Amino acid sequence: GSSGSSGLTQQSIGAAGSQKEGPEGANLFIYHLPQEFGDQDLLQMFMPFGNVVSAKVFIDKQTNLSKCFGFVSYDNPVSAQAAIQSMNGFQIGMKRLKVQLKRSKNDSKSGPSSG
RNA sequence: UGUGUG
Repeated sequence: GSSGSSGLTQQSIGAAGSQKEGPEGANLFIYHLPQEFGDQDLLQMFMPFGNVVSAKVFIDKQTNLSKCFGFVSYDNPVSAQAAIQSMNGFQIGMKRLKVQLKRSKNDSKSGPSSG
């Protein structure tokens, strides 16, 4: 299987059901999603902005429902930035999506607080 | 029910 053409606005479904975190500036955090939204829905939503390595809606392991937040990993930071610029404020159902770069460790702090 | 778990 393959994406059928290099001129297409879409790609192969090699990114849904995964969890791989994208490189620096290429990983996204999405918030205010529907509770029935899946990993393939978030992929097909973000497909137009570049090539996606991994796409995931955070699903509750107890009930199989979405927690209204998700993630998208591009192969480069310009496609991720273009998706922030296109999807931050996107109206869906009856509410607007919030979109930005993902949170991650990039800092350190002191051990003892008393001396 | 604010940051890729199952």
